[PDB]
Amino acid sequence: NTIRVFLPNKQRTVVNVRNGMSLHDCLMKALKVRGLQPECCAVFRLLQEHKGKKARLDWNTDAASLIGEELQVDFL
Repeated sequence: NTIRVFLPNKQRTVVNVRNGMSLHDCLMKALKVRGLQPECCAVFRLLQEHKGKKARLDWNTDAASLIGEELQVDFL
């Protein structure tokens, strides 16, 4: 039961997001671990069978419910 949040540039990371670990907690962590920032980084959900572009995502979704899929983040 874990979600796969891909770091910026092109990385695949996944951690335990139970209880209600919103994207703000999982991202603010890997975000401070690298010394980045939310004002410059944006969240994106895996392309749910669309044209060819990542889908947007709010900054408060529940990762404990999105587990199984993979979230992505880059510089907006």
